[PDB]
Amino acid sequence: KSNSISVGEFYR
Amino acid sequence: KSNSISVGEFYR
Amino acid sequence: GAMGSMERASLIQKAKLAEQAERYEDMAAFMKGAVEKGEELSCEERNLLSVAYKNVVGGQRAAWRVLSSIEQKSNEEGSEEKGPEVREYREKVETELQGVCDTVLGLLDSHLIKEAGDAESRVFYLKMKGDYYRYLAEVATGDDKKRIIDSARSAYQEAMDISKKEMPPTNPIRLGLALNFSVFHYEIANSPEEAISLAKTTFDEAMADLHTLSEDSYKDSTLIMQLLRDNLTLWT
Amino acid sequence: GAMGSMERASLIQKAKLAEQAERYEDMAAFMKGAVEKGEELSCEERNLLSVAYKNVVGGQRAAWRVLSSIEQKSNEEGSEEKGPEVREYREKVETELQGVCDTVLGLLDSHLIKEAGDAESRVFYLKMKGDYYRYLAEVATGDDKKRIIDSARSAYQEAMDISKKEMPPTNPIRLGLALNFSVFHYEIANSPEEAISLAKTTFDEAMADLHTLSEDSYKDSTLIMQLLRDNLTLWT
Ligand SMILES: [Ca+2]
Ligand SMILES: [Ca+2]
Ligand SMILES: [Ca+2]
Ligand SMILES: [Ca+2]
Ligand SMILES: [Cl-]
Ligand SMILES: [Cl-]
Ligand code: NA
Ligand code: NA
Repeated sequence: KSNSISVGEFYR
Repeated sequence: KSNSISVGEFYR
Repeated sequence: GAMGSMERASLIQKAKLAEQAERYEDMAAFMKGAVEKGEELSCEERNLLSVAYKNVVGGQRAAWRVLSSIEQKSNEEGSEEKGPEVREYREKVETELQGVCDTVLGLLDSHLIKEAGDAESRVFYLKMKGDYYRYLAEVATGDDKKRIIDSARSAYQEAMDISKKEMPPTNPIRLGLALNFSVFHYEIANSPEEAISLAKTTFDEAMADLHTLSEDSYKDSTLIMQLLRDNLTLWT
Repeated sequence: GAMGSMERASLIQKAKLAEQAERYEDMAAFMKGAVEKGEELSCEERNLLSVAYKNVVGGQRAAWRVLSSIEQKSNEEGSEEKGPEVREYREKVETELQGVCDTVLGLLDSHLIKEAGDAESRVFYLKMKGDYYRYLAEVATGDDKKRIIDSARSAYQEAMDISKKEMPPTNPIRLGLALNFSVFHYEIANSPEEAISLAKTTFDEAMADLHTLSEDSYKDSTLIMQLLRDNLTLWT
């Protein structure tokens, strides 16, 4: 699986 | 927390 | 029930799929459906029922402890008043937890326990009854706390009496029952000395019976014995 | 809606409590309630909405992948026929996943995106729209797979156009958008070369802008840049 990101998760 | 166990979890 | 139209065998198959997917709420609903077909459960089916509800209630208990800790801190002097929201949300999680426990206890009462005649099934279900009353006791604060605690104690005690008469001291059901009853004594009943004595006696009697076991049974029994030892290390 | 009677501020407070308790389904329901109050969301509130639904849909996607793999194995030659249960349960999880995506897309369409004028809010919501169409595309197989893919592409592309005009190359929203659009190209659109080119160009342009940043912003930006590099290592 490629790495994705949730901006909220990154900040929170 | 003290250690407890579920018999199903132990087997499964 | 929403599972009333599904075949018993299909519910069991799907419970196993849900387990592989770590979908424990689904797993519990499938196993509840299977119980409600009215037939007795095999050993594997009992394990599936136990795994499913243990994971569901385990998530609820962990969340309840987080919320209860936040609530307690909000009630210390010097704490800024934040309104009713912490209590309301702790109450919401608590009510859902109580609902899951009541669901499990209801399945045991209608009618798993009354039809369970063999020691392995009867002890298993009575241990579960003790466990789910114990989870109710963890959150109880009102006029029924004492009665909830006594219900847990009674179920554990009947399970202990049967297990001592009918099972060898290394039997994993007997060992797990003794482990959990010891936790009941330590965490619920304010009886740490009883907890320590039970864990020690259970461990020593199992140790003396290990020589009778195959390699695979030896591994099963020693794994649970290590949990008794882990508690004794925490408690002493 | 069941949250219609709760104060907006109370819903946000409870979403934060749910986050601490890892009760992400509750967190999402609270944030949906807050969105439905009709006011725009602050930066922190947008992050709470994103965290909540990412965790809910993440559990569903992980379960769907387990079930889809089991289903594919059951359709290989030599596999014993086990009936419709695997497909039925995969379909159940898939339908619930689609429902969550439709819920998020509905919140963005009614009316978060149309009221979002600042680059930081508009790019955030359009990235979310791309992400949730991408999750729909992961499970799509019918006559609308192409249209779902184009909906994801379109949302990502509008977000990219705004982000390139209005934000610095190190902005974490811009970086996370480029990361996820690159994953879209690699995993959904059968365009690994576009995925690699986007990840490389995004990384290099951010690198050249790091000198303008404070220590705290530098840490934020380099964390996401490492994810681009991690993908480039996987892909090349
Ligand atoms: Ca039948
Ligand atoms: Ca003593
Ligand atoms: Ca209001
Ligand atoms: Ca090439
Ligand atoms: Cl609440
Ligand atoms: Cl199903
Ligand atoms: Na009983
Ligand atoms: Na749009």
